[PDB]
Amino acid sequence: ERMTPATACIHANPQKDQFGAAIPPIYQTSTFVFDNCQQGGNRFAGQESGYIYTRLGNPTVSNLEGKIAFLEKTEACVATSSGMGAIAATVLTILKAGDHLISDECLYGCTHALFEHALTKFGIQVDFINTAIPGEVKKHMKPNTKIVYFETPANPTLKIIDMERVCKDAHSQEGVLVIADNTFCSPMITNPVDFGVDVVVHSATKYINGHTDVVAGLICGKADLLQQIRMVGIKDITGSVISPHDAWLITRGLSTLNIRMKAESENAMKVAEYLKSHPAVEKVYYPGFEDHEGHDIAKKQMRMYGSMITFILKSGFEGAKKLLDNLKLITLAVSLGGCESLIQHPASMTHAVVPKEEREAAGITDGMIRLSVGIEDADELIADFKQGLDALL
Amino acid sequence: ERMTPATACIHANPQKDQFGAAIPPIYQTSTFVFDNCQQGGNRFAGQESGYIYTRLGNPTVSNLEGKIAFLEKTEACVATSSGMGAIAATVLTILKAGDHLISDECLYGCTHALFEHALTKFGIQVDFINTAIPGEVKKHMKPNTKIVYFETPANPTLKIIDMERVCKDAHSQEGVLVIADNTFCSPMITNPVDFGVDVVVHSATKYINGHTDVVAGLICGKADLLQQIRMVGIKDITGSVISPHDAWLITRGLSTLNIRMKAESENAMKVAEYLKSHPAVEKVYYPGFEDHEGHDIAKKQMRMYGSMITFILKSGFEGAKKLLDNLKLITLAVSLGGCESLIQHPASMTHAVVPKEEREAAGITDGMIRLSVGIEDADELIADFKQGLDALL
Amino acid sequence: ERMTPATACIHANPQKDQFGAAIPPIYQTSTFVFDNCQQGGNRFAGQESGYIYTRLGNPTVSNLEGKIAFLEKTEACVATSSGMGAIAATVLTILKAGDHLISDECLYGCTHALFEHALTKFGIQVDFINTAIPGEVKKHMKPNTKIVYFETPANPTLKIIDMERVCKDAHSQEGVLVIADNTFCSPMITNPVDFGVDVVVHSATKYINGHTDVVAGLICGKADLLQQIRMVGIKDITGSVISPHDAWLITRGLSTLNIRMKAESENAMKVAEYLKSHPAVEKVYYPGFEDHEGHDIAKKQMRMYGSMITFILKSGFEGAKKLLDNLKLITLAVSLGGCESLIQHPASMTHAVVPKEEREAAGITDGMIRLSVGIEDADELIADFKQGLDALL
Amino acid sequence: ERMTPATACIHANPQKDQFGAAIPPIYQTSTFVFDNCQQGGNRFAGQESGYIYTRLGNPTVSNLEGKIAFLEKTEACVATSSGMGAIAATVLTILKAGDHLISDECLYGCTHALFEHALTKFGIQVDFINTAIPGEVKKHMKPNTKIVYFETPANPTLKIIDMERVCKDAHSQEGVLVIADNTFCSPMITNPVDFGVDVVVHSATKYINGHTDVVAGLICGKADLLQQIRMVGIKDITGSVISPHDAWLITRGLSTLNIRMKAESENAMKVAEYLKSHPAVEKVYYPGFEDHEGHDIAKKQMRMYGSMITFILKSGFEGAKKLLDNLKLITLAVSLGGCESLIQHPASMTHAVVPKEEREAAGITDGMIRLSVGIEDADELIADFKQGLDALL
Repeated sequence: ERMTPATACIHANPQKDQFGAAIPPIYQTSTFVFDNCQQGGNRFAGQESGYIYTRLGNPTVSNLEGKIAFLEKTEACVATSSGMGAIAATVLTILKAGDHLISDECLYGCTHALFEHALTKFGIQVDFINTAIPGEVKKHMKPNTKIVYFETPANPTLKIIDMERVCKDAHSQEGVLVIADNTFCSPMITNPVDFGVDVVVHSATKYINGHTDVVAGLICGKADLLQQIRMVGIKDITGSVISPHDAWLITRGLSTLNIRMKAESENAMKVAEYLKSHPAVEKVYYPGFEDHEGHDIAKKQMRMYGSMITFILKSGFEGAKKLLDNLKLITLAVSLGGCESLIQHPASMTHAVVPKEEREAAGITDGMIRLSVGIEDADELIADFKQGLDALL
Repeated sequence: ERMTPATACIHANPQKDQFGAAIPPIYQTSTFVFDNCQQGGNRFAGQESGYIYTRLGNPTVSNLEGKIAFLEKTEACVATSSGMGAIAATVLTILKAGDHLISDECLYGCTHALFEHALTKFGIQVDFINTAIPGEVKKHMKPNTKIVYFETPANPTLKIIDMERVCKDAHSQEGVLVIADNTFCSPMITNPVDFGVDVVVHSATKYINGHTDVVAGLICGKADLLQQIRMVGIKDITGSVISPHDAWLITRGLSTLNIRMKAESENAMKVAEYLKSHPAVEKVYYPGFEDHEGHDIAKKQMRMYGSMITFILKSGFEGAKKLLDNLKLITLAVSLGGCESLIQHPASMTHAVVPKEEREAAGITDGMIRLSVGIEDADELIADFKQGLDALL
Repeated sequence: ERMTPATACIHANPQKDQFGAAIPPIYQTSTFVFDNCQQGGNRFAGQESGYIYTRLGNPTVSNLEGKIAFLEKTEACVATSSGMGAIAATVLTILKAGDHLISDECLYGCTHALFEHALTKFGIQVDFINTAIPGEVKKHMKPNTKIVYFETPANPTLKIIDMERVCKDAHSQEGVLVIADNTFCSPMITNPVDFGVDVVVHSATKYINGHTDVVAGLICGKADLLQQIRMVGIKDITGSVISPHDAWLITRGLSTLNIRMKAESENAMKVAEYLKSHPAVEKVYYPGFEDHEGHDIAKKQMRMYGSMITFILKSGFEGAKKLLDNLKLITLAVSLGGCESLIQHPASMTHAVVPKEEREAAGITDGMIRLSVGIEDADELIADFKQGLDALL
Repeated sequence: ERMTPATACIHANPQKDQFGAAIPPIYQTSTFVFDNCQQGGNRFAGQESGYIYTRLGNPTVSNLEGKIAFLEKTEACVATSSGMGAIAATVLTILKAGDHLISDECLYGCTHALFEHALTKFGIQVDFINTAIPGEVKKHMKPNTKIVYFETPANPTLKIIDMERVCKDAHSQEGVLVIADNTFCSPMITNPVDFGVDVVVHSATKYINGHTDVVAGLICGKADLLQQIRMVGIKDITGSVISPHDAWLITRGLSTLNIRMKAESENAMKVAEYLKSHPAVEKVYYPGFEDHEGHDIAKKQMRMYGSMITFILKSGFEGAKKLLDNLKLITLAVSLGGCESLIQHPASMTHAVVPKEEREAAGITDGMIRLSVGIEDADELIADFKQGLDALL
């Protein structure tokens, strides 16, 4: 049997340091010395291994990358200095003016604007559609279609998308790449390549680093395509070069990934169920609910049902502000996936950049509240919510 | 009188830390806690100051930014996670399919690829010209021209370009931006806005950090434009987000920037003079030489002549490899601007990515060597060249 | 009710950062600016709060300190740059030539040397006894006795020591301090002040940081005593000043301390049971065994039974080397308490500094192996032991 | 010729990393993996090279150490987590109850209390005398004398001590070790072993790191004595283990040591001379003054006259507070040796811990002001002083 995920977030891609450091050292160096001119020109030509310069590759960054590639069961991984840089380095390597991209319409807010406003201006065409309806991706393909893109569960309604059926329709013509943002599951919950996906991206900012102190992105997929994302999309187009220091912080955060993912998913099931029972609460979205739309597809794709919860209060937006301003243990902030529980209001904060219409066409409402459950004691978490929620009743 | 450069690289844009920390702390945090929901919505809407999320701004990175904006005399500065990222976020926010771009043909290798290959698949038109020749700029101006771009001295030949002349030609038409990559000078030798330039970019991986351990970029210019570059170039298109830990290190490196540039320049003039006298060397390009073409222009534009030297051996390619393989003190690696002296072979190494005819048209021959002098003892530096060179003869 | 341990390792001693940073910043500053001379003189005289100089206190190190003091229920905590430094600063502030010290003979190797060799050249008297035997403490008490010291479970045999009994004997005379090294439990399994202990020390290089990349110590106890240890032990005698960067990393590591200790313990009980059943093993010392001597005491004193296991092979010294040289998943190195499982041979490695008769009197034989279980998959851990062990037979 | 100091703060003790990192990586690891049991027991026995555990030694820390050892022309160097830890690890390895220590009476304030109050309590005898008078060390020796200790120039009056004459008297009986704290000169200004000293210590906090963000100490001297300071004074007594991260910050700061020392010494000569001419100023102490006491000995021992200045205003202590509170570029804080200029009042701040009598017996007055000149533009520095000083007249 393959190393388990639990063992592998600590031991996959073992490094060999010359002094036998238990924890591989930090390669904070912009540049690497050649033994001679012929070796440097050989590396430059892609004909000899070894390092050259940190925008092109770095040993600490490669350690993280081979550990992520193993956990995602992909041939290679390229690390970048933010989830947006991973998204952008991948699609601006693959696309040129005249190509076509299809995307799910419920996306993180900044992915939506990269697709809607920048790819648009570089002559690329995009469709935003609900990729969860059976058949919509095939109805929107054209000869020139190159990428189909989605996030599941989606940020932030937690909509579920049947990846395998999206793939089957996208690969029904040649030359189409399916890209899935797996930030909200992490590689402990889902491996998108299992279902036909070609490329898997992450905001490592969230669960993978898990400690709210690093911004970073990851690209996982085949070696030859990622070699072109490295030499074109990283080298030249985005310049999104992860600091070797932050890469070594994310390997450190990775090694408790499996224990954090289980504990956050167990705490989140308790909290979502508590919330769903409270009288001030109207509606709770959580992929583990049997009444969730796409539950059954979520169960086939997800090993655990995650730590994201989204819910709506019967007091709407003003109720939301009150709950939120009065919480004491839960933290008001954007981002998600850390050890501590965070909460925010997506229409005034993360999805504010997307025009209301476009929000609501996707299902983003003005009363939604988005919660990312940490590893605090579940009863204290429920109790912070009880006190905030009782105050609205 | 303005705070001098030598004081300002330590004291411009002073911080106010609540504990009075002498060295402002490292914000190695991905996100920021709102006091209440309103403040959150306000910050997102640009109505209230404060921090939100490290892809969008962070106090350690603002400190470095305001210190560089002061030193380049610009209203603002945006820091990035590589010099390519500063260039790309800059030109990808400005241009859109259909615009036109004029650049100096002699550029860093990687920028030339971005501009020849990337830009052009995005529907941008590009021409590479000699902006150092009177009239070439105005003759290539087109109605859709948006950027005129160049480096002086140029990488790797050290060509001098008359900034003031290029700017008056580019700005003879409305709506053009002149962008100068000021890496090789640093804000201590040149402030390109003094000459009419509108946007100044840097690879802060070179002299500004000065310690060869950080890869980062900087963008300097008007608040208006740089707010657009921060919300579009950085936030969505490149995702080139600097690590706060690396920003702090650059800030640190920045504080010796004045004494390192003077000491590097002093050393360089001695080493350049020594190379010039040596019978194995055909040519030495240095901006301080009296005969260096554009020496009066170099003199009006540079407070110091820099630590870059480029030279060509009479034995060409095979003599350059021999000399670079027997150097014992000067270090063989790409990059430049560190405390230690570095050297490389442009044609096979930093510019091997440029089709040979383009290198040749810009004067990059295969007998050419590029040297960045650091702060070792100038007599030990000359002695390394003496033994290596005498072994050639 | 008190904030639970599981919440408090993330939220006790909350910080107030001026920008609302989610993760309080790294004060990597040696010194602090006074607003005026008076405030400077006031701070130095203890009349005004604030910071002066990182040998004397730093906000990142106070944050870690107050979080540990909360978790051990002590009024204060002083962090140091190694577990030895916490022990030394502690006992060197208390004692003076002429005092007497009583310690458990089974100690970490290095503490035993400090106490047998260092203390005694300084004119301190020391006796090493079995504090686990009823009456030994009171029988060695002397009028000049100042400290009674011990570790439970002990390093490396896992002897349990009845804290409550040792404290009532030591405190039957006035003026004695009981000091417990709580490293092997961590504040999540045991709070030794609950039992009458007066001073709790840790090697935070072990479970509290939990990631094997930091060497640091902690001292926990009354404000009075620890103010003396900070101004004398730390400031003048040891100079064991923690790096703010390493403090911040420990804080970071601390936030998973609860889920790592539970997961380590769960794993350990399975691995200990497996070793116990194996025909090549003569004996397994684990605190959770029903037959483990002092299992009722271990049970009153520990919330979990820990991840330390010590075992003796029926083949002695030569069988221990063979097994430790063919282990593929468990890592051979000294130290313990990390996410990865570590193992070593006490007699030739952590305790080889102890004259052999003293090791032997404390039960350290040469067939003994010490194991610290981490958070890998328990079935892969047992399978490594199975192949290594079966190769012995 | 030996590598010059200028070249050697960058290139002495060159490291060989397996990937040819231009800047050796950071070994942030508590622990090192053995290839087998026999290798670990061999290292533990001092019979085989390689690493074991970071309290005992670490490759990044060793890089700094060999670079300091080369610049101080000593066989070895041991790095510690504060200057006090270096002082204390050296003298608590060498001394035992019954020994005798002679020290100069003008010392940093915390060295004075370690000698006066802690060594005293561990049965060691100490004499505080003025070691600058010809003959005083010999008059105070006894059979049991083991160490003679001093700082020159002294902190903070800048008193000069003729090291060679102190050595000649201390080595006039066998078994005596001369220890000189060379913090205020740095190895660019003085090598104390030139004059007969056996052991040289530093607060690396000051000039050597040079960037006010690291607390650390260094011990330089023979290999066999430093091997005992490592295995006893570091391992066991002080536990003063430098973080490998801060050691790599101090190597980074080291590489501009020679350019910073020259620039701070040139700026300090200008500033001291300016101060000496101002009408509100009464007395200025600067080793470069020809009327300094011990000038001629300072000239033989010091290559440059340093950046420390101490001066007294005719308005005494209240004048001091006013000047200081009104300075704008100079920073009010303790510590010294950074890139930025710092200033403080030694009797209410650094030497307040020493009883007035003892201060003044040494020459510390209540009007002294102690300044450590950075690398700002000298005219702006003089101008900040002019504006503060004119306000007193």
